[PDB]
Amino acid sequence: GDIEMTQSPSSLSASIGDRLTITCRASQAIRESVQWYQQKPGKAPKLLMFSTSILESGVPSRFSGSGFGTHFTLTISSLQPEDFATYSCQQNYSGPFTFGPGTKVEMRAAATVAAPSVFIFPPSDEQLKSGTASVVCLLNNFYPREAKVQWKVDNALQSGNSQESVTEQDSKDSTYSLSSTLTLSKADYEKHKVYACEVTHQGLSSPVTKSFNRGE
Amino acid sequence: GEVQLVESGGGLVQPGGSLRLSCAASGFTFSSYSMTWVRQAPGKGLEWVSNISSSSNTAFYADSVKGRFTISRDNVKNSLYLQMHSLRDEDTAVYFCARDRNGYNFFDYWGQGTLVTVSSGTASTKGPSVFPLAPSSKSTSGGTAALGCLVKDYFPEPVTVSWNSGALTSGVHTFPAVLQSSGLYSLSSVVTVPSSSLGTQTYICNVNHKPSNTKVDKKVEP
Ligand SMILES: *[C@@H]1O[C@H](CO)[C@@H](O[C@@H]2O[C@H](CO)[C@@H](O[C@@H]3O[C@H](CO[C@H]4O[C@H](CO[C@H]5O[C@H](CO)[C@@H](O)[C@H](O)[C@@H]5O)[C@@H](O)[C@H](O)[C@@H]4O)[C@@H](O)[C@H](O)[C@@H]3O)[C@H](O)[C@H]2NC(C)=O)[C@H](O)[C@H]1NC(C)=O
Ligand SMILES: *[C@@H]1O[C@H](CO)[C@@H](O[C@@H]2O[C@H](CO)[C@@H](O[C@@H]3O[C@H](CO)[C@@H](O)[C@H](O)[C@@H]3O)[C@H](O)[C@H]2NC(C)=O)[C@H](O)[C@H]1NC(C)=O
Repeated sequence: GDIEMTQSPSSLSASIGDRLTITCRASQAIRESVQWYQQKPGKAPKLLMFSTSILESGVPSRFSGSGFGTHFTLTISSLQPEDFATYSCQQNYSGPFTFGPGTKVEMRAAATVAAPSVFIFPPSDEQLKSGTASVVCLLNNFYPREAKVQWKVDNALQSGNSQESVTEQDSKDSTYSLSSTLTLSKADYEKHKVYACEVTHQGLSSPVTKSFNRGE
Repeated sequence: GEVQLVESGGGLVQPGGSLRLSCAASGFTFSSYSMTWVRQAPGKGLEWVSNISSSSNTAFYADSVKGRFTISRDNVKNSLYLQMHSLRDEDTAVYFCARDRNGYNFFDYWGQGTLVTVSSGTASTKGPSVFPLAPSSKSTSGGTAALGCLVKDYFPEPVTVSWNSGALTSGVHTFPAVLQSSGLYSLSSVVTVPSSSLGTQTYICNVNHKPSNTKVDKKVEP
């Protein structure tokens, strides 16, 4: 008996300045009882539009909504950097007030190749005192996303002792950043001298190595 | 005052356990509005959980939580509450406090949410250690210097990081958490600043791990 809201597609890529069209379907007719929310990671959901077509106060006029019955549409006339986000519809018509699963609008970046700036951070003295050594390699503001980090300790390729994470794409220049951490026990850390982060990326003609010598 | 909703209380709970969430409202006359709790579980969309009338004279519940959850409000202290009992795996979610615009069951102001983690696994609540990532000759190029904080070995999620109490936002990258083989999370947050600035400016990373009541302000020096 509950009204199911569905959305298509579940994600899409689009370029800044383009017109964007995303749709929301109700499993039953609900007249104009549809809302749109914008969701960005870690941020409060934001009401954009209610009763299908009424802009919430302060929402830019490039946003508009249309539809009736079981088919509804959110339109952005000229996509802006702040518009990359997840959009969810919601019916207030009946019963359990249900939301669509959300459509994520992502960048179709036509962006220049940009090699990462590569930086390396030895363990802090406070961490070493606790018996562990984390070495951090930072790849800053690169495009495209594919980047390979290899850790080398006295030129021996490491495996299994590192983790990495990449940021969300930057909506203003399409770049990514990547943090890789190599973690050793302090005892193991002190058995070696050269700690190196070796980076492969389309923007580099050969791998770049960033290194330090322990305690120098 | 501007309209603000701030949820709190989320953290680790064992299946069958209990947890109470709170939502502090300000910037509007709280007692005039109906209020809702909405949640978002991993792999699911937003889900209406419960609502309460402005006078608290009526309260309704989603079928999945009825008889386990209780919504209530304090119209004098301007707070909304959600008491959860007999918690289940599928109650793991970010929980949002939201204001009903006109009583029409859609919501114009939301909080940023509080994360409830139901776990029968082995990891227990642990606050992070915060270590500096000091700027050096190995983290500078082209007149700019990278520095940061390593936020290691915490559970459950989440950690938030600001810089200089939120006054430093440009050039900040706070990375998504990674899951360690220990079952604990780690993350790092970095910022790029002028190399010329390092002698006069102070850079403090403000780390909040609310599930363990851990709050650390780490000054990062060259
Ligand atoms: C789901 O949500 C819809 C709203 O999206 C609910 O529908 C409303 O239901 C209420 C019932 O109480 C109706 O209230 C009646 O409104 C009469 C006046 O209607 C006219 O004015 C409205 C307000 O206009 C101002 O605000 C709008 C923005 O919303 C501006 O665009 C205008 O320019 C004005 O500034 C108009 O929206 C409306 O179309 C009319 O022109 C009033 O005289 C009555 O006494 C009564 O209060 C309300 O009209 C409905 N609104 C709509 C848009 O349909 C629905 O109930 C919700 N369902 C559930 C289950 O909650
Ligand atoms: C909080 O949650 C409850 C539960 O969904 C909401 O109650 C519902 O309110 C709507 C509108 O006020 C009711 O719709 C009406 O139903 C009758 C049929 O009895 C119909 O003839 C009317 O024209 C109208 O459609 C709905 O019945 C009611 N549901 C229940 C179970 O009582 C409530 O609106 C939510 N919000 C607030 C602010 O309380």
